[PDB]
Amino acid sequence: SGAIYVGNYRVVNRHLATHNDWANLVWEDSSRDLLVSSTTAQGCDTIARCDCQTGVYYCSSRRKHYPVSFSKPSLIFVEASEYYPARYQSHLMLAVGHSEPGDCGGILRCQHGVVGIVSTGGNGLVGFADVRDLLWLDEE
Ligand SMILES: CNS(=O)(=O)c1cccc(C)c1F
Ligand SMILES: [Zn+2]
Repeated sequence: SGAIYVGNYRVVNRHLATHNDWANLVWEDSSRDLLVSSTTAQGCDTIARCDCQTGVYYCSSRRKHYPVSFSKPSLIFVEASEYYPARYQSHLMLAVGHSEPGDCGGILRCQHGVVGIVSTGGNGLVGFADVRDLLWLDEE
């Protein structure tokens, strides 16, 4: 579990969005595993605007933050998980590291701020759903 809280937006994995998220929907994309809902209180996070490929992610299934190198946002085919079939997922970055289903929503951060959230796992890789191209997250 986990979310990004930027301005009056809550960014979650689409597969973990709640009824309240869907009832207060701003934007969702299944191909990207992302959903954004509206918030009453303003949030503590800053979104990275950059092409970094080094950063740090939180792994709940280790209670640990790991430094990683990651691929740029890409169209990947993802093997079946507990929450999704084997399918192509867009705007996905891969790193070598530990990810189980409950790790989804962990933040990946670089020197410029939040890069994305854990979205895929397995075979010793961790995938992150990029959010850095979402420029409207920064206004309105
Ligand atoms: C098919 N590629 S993608 O994974 O959807 C993607 C990644 C990065 C930037 C863009 C605009 C994009 F289309
Ligand atoms: Zn950066």
